[PDB]
Amino acid sequence: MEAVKTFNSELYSLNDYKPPISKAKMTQITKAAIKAIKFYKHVVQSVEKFIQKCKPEYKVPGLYVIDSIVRQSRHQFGQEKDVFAPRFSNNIISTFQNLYRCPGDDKSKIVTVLNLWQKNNVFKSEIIQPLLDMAAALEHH
Amino acid sequence: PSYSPTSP
Repeated sequence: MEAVKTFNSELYSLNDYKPPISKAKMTQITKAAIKAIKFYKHVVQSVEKFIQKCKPEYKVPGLYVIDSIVRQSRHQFGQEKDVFAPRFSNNIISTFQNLYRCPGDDKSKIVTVLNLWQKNNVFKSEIIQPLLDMAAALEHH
Repeated sequence: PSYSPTSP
């Protein structure tokens, strides 16, 4: 799993840093994911696995990994050619259920990303709206 | 310098 293993290493290395995660570290993780593009399904799986299992403090950094990977891929391969956003979209409800287990004050950070994704057409609005609704529902509960 | 979703 050479390319995937090197990606898993970069992803897991988040556990060795206290958030906020640096630009430099996010770039390293992102470059590893792009290099492993042949195995993009496995990369998406590893990110989702990480988000599912990580400590609450790493939920938002896990989302920043998705954002960073998706935006780099769109830049590098073309917006319509990017394989990562459509693949991340498949289990995105599950993913955000897990992300919303973050500390209370980190919920706003998730919404900021969602609003940027909508604004910049990173993901389809149809996909984004239930994710935003989920934020709001937890705010009332 | 920490990662931000707003920056290129």
